[PDB]
Amino acid sequence: KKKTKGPDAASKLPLVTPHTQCRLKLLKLERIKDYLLMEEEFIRNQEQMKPLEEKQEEERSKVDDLRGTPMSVGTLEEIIDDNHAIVSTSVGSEHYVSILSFVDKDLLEPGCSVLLNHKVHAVIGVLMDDTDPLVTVMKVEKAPQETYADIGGLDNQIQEIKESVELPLTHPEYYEEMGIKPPKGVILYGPPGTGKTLLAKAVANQTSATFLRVVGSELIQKYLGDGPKLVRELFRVAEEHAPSIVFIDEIDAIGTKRYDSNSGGEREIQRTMLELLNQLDGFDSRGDVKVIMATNRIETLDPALIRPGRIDRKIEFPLPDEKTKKRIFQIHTSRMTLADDVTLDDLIMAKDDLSGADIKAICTEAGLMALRERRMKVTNEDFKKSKENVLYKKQEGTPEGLYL
Amino acid sequence: QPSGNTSSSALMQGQRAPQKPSQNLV
Amino acid sequence: LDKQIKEIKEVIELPVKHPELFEALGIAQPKGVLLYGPPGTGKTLLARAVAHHTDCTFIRVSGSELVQKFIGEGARMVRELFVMAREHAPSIIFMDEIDSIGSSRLEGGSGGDSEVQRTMLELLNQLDGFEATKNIKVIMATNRIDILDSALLRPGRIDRKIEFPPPNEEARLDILKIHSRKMNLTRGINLRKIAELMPGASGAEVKGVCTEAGMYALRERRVHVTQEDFEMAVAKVMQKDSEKNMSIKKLWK
Amino acid sequence: YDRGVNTFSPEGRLFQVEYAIEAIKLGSTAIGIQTSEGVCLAVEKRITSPLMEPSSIEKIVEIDAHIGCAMSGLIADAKTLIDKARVETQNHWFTYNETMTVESVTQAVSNLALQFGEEDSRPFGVALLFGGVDEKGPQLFHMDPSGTFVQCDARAIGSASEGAQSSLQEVYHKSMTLKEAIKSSLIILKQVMEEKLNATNIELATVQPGQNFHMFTKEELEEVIKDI
Amino acid sequence: CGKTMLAKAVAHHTTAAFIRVVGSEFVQKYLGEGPRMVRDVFRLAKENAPAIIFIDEIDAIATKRFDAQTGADREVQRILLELLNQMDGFDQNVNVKVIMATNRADTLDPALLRPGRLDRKIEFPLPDRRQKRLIFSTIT
Amino acid sequence: PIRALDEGDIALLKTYGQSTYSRQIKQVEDDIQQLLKKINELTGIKESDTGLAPPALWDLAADKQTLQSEQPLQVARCTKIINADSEDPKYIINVKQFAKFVVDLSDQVAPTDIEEGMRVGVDRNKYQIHIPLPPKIDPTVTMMQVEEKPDVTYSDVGGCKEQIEKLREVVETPLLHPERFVNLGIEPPKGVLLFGPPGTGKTLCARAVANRTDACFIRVIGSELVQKYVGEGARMVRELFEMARTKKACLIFFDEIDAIGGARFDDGAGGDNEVQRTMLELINQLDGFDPRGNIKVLMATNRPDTLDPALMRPGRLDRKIEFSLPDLEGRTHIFKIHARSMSVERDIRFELLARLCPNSTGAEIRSVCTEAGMFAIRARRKIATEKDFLEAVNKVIKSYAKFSATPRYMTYN
Amino acid sequence: RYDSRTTIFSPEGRLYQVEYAMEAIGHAGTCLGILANDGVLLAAERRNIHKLLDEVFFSEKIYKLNEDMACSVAGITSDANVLTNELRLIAQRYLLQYQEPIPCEQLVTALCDIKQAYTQFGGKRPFG
Amino acid sequence: SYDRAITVFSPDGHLFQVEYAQEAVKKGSTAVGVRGRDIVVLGVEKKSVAKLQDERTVRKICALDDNVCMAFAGLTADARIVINRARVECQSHRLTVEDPVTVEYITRYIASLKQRYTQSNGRRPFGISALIVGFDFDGTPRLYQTDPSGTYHAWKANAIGRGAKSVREFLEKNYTDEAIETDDLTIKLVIKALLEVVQSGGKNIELAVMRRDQSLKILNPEEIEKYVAEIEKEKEENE
Ligand SMILES: Nc1ncnc2c1ncn2[C@@H]1O[C@H](COP(=O)(O)OP(=O)(O)OP(=O)(O)O)[C@@H](O)[C@H]1O
Ligand SMILES: Nc1ncnc2c1ncn2[C@@H]1O[C@H](COP(=O)(O)OP(=O)(O)OP(=O)(O)O)[C@@H](O)[C@H]1O
Ligand SMILES: Nc1ncnc2c1ncn2[C@@H]1O[C@H](COP(=O)(O)OP(=O)(O)O)[C@@H](O)[C@H]1O
Ligand SMILES: Nc1ncnc2c1ncn2[C@@H]1O[C@H](COP(=O)(O)OP(=O)(O)O)[C@@H](O)[C@H]1O
Ligand SMILES: [Mg+2]
Ligand SMILES: [Mg+2]
Ligand SMILES: [Mg+2]
Ligand SMILES: [Mg+2]
Repeated sequence: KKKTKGPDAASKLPLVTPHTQCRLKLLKLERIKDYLLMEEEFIRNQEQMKPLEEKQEEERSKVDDLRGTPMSVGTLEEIIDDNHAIVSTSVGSEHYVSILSFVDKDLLEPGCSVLLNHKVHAVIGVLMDDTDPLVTVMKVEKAPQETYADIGGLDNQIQEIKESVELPLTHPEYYEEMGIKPPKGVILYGPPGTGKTLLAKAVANQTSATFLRVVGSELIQKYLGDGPKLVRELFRVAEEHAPSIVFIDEIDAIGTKRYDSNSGGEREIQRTMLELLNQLDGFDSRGDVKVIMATNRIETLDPALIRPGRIDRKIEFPLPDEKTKKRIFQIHTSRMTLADDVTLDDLIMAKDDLSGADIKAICTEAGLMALRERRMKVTNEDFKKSKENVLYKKQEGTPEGLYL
Repeated sequence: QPSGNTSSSALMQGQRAPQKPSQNLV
Repeated sequence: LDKQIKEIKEVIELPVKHPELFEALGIAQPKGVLLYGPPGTGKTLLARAVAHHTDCTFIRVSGSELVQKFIGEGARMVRELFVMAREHAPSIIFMDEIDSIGSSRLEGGSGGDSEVQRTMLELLNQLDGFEATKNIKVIMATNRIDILDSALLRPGRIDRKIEFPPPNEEARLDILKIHSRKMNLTRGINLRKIAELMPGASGAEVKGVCTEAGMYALRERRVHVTQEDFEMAVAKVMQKDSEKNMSIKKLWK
Repeated sequence: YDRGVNTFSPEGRLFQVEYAIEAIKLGSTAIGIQTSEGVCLAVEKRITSPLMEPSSIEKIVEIDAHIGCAMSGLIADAKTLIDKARVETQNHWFTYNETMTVESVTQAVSNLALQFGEEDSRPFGVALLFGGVDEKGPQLFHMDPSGTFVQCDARAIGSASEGAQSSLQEVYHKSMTLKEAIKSSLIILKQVMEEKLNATNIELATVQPGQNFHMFTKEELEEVIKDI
Repeated sequence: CGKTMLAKAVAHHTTAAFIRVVGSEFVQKYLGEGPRMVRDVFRLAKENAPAIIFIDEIDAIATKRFDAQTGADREVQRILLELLNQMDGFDQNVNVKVIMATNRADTLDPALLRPGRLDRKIEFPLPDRRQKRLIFSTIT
Repeated sequence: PIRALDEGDIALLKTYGQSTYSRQIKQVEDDIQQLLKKINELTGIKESDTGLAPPALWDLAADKQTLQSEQPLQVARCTKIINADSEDPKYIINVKQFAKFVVDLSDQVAPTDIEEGMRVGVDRNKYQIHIPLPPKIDPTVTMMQVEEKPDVTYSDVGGCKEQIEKLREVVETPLLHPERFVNLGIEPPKGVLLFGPPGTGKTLCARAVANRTDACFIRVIGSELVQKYVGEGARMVRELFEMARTKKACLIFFDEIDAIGGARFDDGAGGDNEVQRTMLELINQLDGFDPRGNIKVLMATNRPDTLDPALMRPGRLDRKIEFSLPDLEGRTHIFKIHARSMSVERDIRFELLARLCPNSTGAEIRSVCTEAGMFAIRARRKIATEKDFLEAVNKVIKSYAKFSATPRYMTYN
Repeated sequence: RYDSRTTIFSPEGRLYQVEYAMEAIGHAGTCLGILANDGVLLAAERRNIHKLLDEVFFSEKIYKLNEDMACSVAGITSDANVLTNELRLIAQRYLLQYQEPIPCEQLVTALCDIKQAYTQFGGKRPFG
Repeated sequence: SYDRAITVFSPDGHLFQVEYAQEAVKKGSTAVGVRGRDIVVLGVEKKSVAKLQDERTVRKICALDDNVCMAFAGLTADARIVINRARVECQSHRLTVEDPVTVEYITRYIASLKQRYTQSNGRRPFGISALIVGFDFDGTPRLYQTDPSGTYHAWKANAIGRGAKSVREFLEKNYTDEAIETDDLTIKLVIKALLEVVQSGGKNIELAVMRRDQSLKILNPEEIEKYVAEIEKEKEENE
């Protein structure tokens, strides 16, 4: 058994389905609160009514004192003889130390961290795990709030990514019968402000495996040897755990064309990119890990990151068409109080170039302009002012109709 | 080809110091 | 600049004082402002005056402080700045001359640049990324808006973009009145006439007119200010030149 | 550095004609067979839209009453070759009051072809199959953009050229009859196609010594197909 | 025509702290160095008493006239922006001064030349008869 | 113009239509999250990760000898010797991190079996020599080598006949039938570089030769060599070669030489130059004197034009094999390989598919196969058919980076 | 790029030299015209006024071309002179042909054909 | 990349300049045309008048002769040049041979003219696509459609311009195998085909018809709305 599911999800309960000032929600959150208070009371009584204790077996303190109080951590490198291994400290100073008993001489292996004494400097224990606080921090444990209900309609893309990352888990009977390996790599590309990170959030919200999230220009350190090692440890911790998934965002900071030039720092960038490229698909194995990689311009990527076998599915997010604008407007104004006058038809049809974030900004600007004159309900002229007065930076082309 | 380039850095190894031994041998 | 100060106040101070108001009406709080215009029109006055009446913790990453020597640390400075802004809960971050970073993303190879782009992508992620921030505001200032990268101008990161136009007649007269307070003006000087003698004035040069008239008074060992001094200051501050060649002009009909 | 038709290579290989040679690769297949009784010729139509008019797009054109041509490659250049062929044939008949052999017609066409840079423009980008009946009997020739003559007993051009070449090599023999050759060619065309063969994707042509006319088959292809 | 001598004459009789810095000193090899030294010299002058800063030549970094499309042009433009920011920016400093000397100044960037930043503009024309008479008598 | 919201208006705005259960809601979520914080703090962790053995193993040895083991022994730091004075009892030693000291032997050790140039244990105080140690075996190099057999056979590579023949000639034949070369009078090469476009099929061939190798195989990480401290990369390089020489018939495999180095440039002050040293330590160790023997090295890369020309010297790298896109029989054979493990309609011909993917490598064909399977999954079917592959081809090969899709072959008929 | 001679097309772009020509005429002189019953009027702005110019010209921006038509102009003088002379030549040729004034419409098409011909053949700039 | 010249072959054998001029047509206003048992009708849209200038000099449909019609897309000046040349050619043919010009002959001539600006350098290809409609061969109608490359085809229902693909999609299902009589029904088909105007101004449609017999006929803005009303009346029969 590996570290197992190691699931990452708070996700207490979302049922606020009334979504208004109804009694059902009040009674439901009452049930939630009283269960939480009940569990708290149980743990208080669990910790308060413990009467049994000796817990030293008249020798545990003996072992504790035999080993030094401020034990230090070192790196074993060889074991020439029984009871006379050879270790080293941080500064690279080796020492022909001894090995004492009360240390299971089974799990020690060259390259493993061990616990050492001060005054005599012998081996007295083995440190079980060593993960720096740059990889454990990357992990997520509280799921973000959104879900598929909020997406404005992307049926093709949603179905695609679901066949990629979700379906092989819940119902893995078909793929064996057909004899196929499910795809492992996905690219999300397109113009800015369209929804590339929404699918990341929505997938992370509802899943069962570990989720790891990394942003692009963070795999970089200045000591010439930390980048690739950090990448290696990242994939190691992902694979020792559950069927996790990794989300690398804003890649183009890492991978770009691998050309030859002068400066040494850029050589370091290329070295790190190339190490990741090996890690993803190199020699023997890969493991049960999926990778999602998101960017807003794709042509400037190294041809060795995009070839199939490493990234199997590519998904383009295009600008919304007139069918989708109505859905977006219906979602972002659902919890808004609103007047009988307005019709979203004019706003959606008058313009032909805008995206999801733009619609959200139009909604909030119009609502605020309605507030400006001491009202709550929103009218049509407010939406008109919101659309036209701001939310539009411009561009020019094809002058004066050369074509007719 | 003008230069606006940058570079990484290696560490400073010299850090160790001697300490008084405290062996107890009769 | 009345309209500008009203809208600025609205984006900056209202959502901090009254969040429940935005809980009602069912919308989400704006978080982005950008200021633009020709040089010397008052972009930094608003930043300072906001700092004076803020009632919040005013950070100040400005110019090109964030471009460092070694690779990588220039990025992590941004991350540490934002976490420091999270330690003290309500805060405003004021960039400046931002087109030093994130002018536009260029190609790869032995041309353009990479490191500044890594830093800019870090900043970009930091304010509309996977994790949502709250009670943190930003302000940016620049000339030449048209060259800025298009990944920052989207309404996710920046919400209201405000232009500072050169003053018209009324604004020129009013600025003249502000900047001639402590002076000692004789009598019978019609500041409207002097205001109309400066078409298209930048705005920062009304101070120039006032100081120059002052120095004319000082050189002669006097405390008056008369109108001739103002007129001569007007002539001295306004200066241009043209193509005396007369052939460059004539080739266009 | 092959951006010029007028330039050699460090190994001596012209790098402009080769590109036109491979430009035929994405035309449409066409098969031709020579037999003692006559010459047979078949093509694929590759219709684009059901709203097209089927007769507007063609692959076989009769230069004269005793000669025919099949075409693959670019569309526009085929016209410029074909009209020259017709004009030359009529001029020779007017001067000598007889009909020339197909070989001389191929000679005149190729003589036009090899002037892409000889005179004082890009080379033509088409491949042609000539089939006819001269005084020596049935004759078939193949013509490529380099301007090279060749006589072939059976040949396929266009895409899937090598795909059908191997299959065609194994069944041909000299002691052959026209009726059996038509069926064999249709079988080959069925195998190489990606659409289910019917009577609206092919068009045949046969020429015989005593039956020099009737260089088509029209709507009796249904009974030619059904017996496969 | 004799402007560096006038800078020297100011240096002689002054009671404040004087700094002279050649303009092309700001160009460097590594990234981000030039702006750092600009920041550092202004910090030095600020820390001390009322000070004076003299910049030898500026024809190198004095105009945009265009946008920077290649690399290493943006470095120059960034140096200019840092100078502008440092001289009249958020953090005002008092009891400091700046002296600038170049050749003809038609091509300068108008970001510098707006008052409040470079108030006085001064000409040093060629000598005429009276000037030549004075120079000759003084030198002889 | 406009006006600013006053206190009274703010007060009334939070007043109309409030509903009768507004704050009565929110206070709930408030204390919910607070008690969440509390309940998670009240939970921490447990370890039980010290490796202590069952008490029976401890025995009473804890008092008897473990207590009698701290004080009797000493640390005895370990170093090397460089220049042994002979008949002159003074020795010279270097800690490789400290300086060099002149030292001597201890009382009990004979002065004979102290051959110069080997690791020794040293007292902390007097720096005397006490015991010899065997030469270091590097901890990372031990698991550097594969010691495993990937299950990929020569039978699973289609469309690369000549390259397989040449690779076999370089690697296998001199290790099994070493008589033809001496019979005719030639010498076997000792180095092969592999190059081609990405995806062509190199690392697969490398994995294939590691199956029927019947000899030591060593996988090498290109990015592991570079290090943070000075003077480490070269050290590991030499340990690699010495340990290889220890045993007989071991193969070496490298990947992305362009990671380690393929150019040399001036300046690079500070950090960069270190890697330079590293690559040099390889080159002079790759050749010189004393023919290395039945030790073969493989180099593989995708970016050959950025390599240091010093590598292409005759004697260091002898043969260069090019991998090219498969022409026609390569495509039919690759389809036949990847589609013999899935349920398909038995009467489908693959040459037709081989036509419709002109410029493609093995990766694209494998992805086409799996894609056809997925389109079979979408509708409820058990066996994939013709139309599946015909649609998958349009999905993959052509669809990416299309041009003039609507005009199509209007002019090319 | 695609900013050489006018012959080449851009992959998605239009002709660019033509775009530059369109933009260039932006900063020329100012002229305008208004219809009216029983009449029409043309207004022109004079640029680059100085006292030492002799001002002997009958007009600078307006030329009575044929007999009953006047045209303004903006751009480069060198092309303007050529175009005006060519117009007068065309109109006179037509009047010779048909002993009848030109019908105020066809000569415009003729000159426009002359202009567009320059954008078809290589080696010459478009008129501005 | 490997383009920038009109006489070079890309590694895989394309003429990238011709392909680049191919897409230049789609920047123009759409236009369609169909033939019938008695009537041939072609329609244009996207007039989008600027309401401040005359509209009698902005013609988009022109008659090459008394009994043939042509429409175009793409840019303008090249269209005018081709129009003038075609008129001269057809009149000259009628002079040299007394028979009228068949609809096929003039189309082939236009194809040749557009063909001969491709081989040499220093000549920019034309950027238009034409629709030719006639009936002159013994009272029988036909239409043809040409390409900037220089190849012509015979159709029965075509559509060109910015967004012709959707009009296609509509046409291949809504055009009926029923040999369409009752010319008003053909005009209804044309109106419903142009119904997919991107904005549907109602008064941005223009038609031209030719009934085997007479010269050109132009509709006027009073029957267009009665046809619109009849379309709404038929459409209200959903239940
Ligand atoms: N289809 C949609 N349905 C709902 N909201 C949408 C949709 N498309 C976009 N949005 C809105 O867009 C925002 C999500 O950001 P998005 O994922 O588009 O950023 P991005 O593509 O990563 O951009 P950037 O290049 O700035 O990183 C949210 O405000 C979300 O409400
Ligand atoms: N001729 C072939 N026969 C079978 N499979 C092939 C062939 N060519 C490529 N492949 C497939 O290519 C995939 C990966 O190939 P490989 O790992 O050798 O690529 P590579 O050229 O080493 O790439 P890179 O240089 O980017 O590491 C495997 O799935 C393999 O099946
Ligand atoms: N509208 C204004 N009212 C008052 N002072 C102004 C105004 N515009 C400019 N100034 C003067 O300009 C100087 C600052 O200009 P600034 O805002 O720094 O321009 P920028 O910030 O674009 O560089 C201040 O001294 C201020 O007195
Ligand atoms: N009025 C003057 N009196 C004395 N010397 C002068 C005068 N004007 C110019 N010079 C001489 O000319 C030289 C120019 O001085 P400097 O200021 O260095 O030149 P620049 O003006 O080019 O910097 C000085 O060395 C000085 O000797
Ligand atoms: Mg994003
Ligand atoms: Mg400013
Ligand atoms: Mg000087
Ligand atoms: Mg590989």
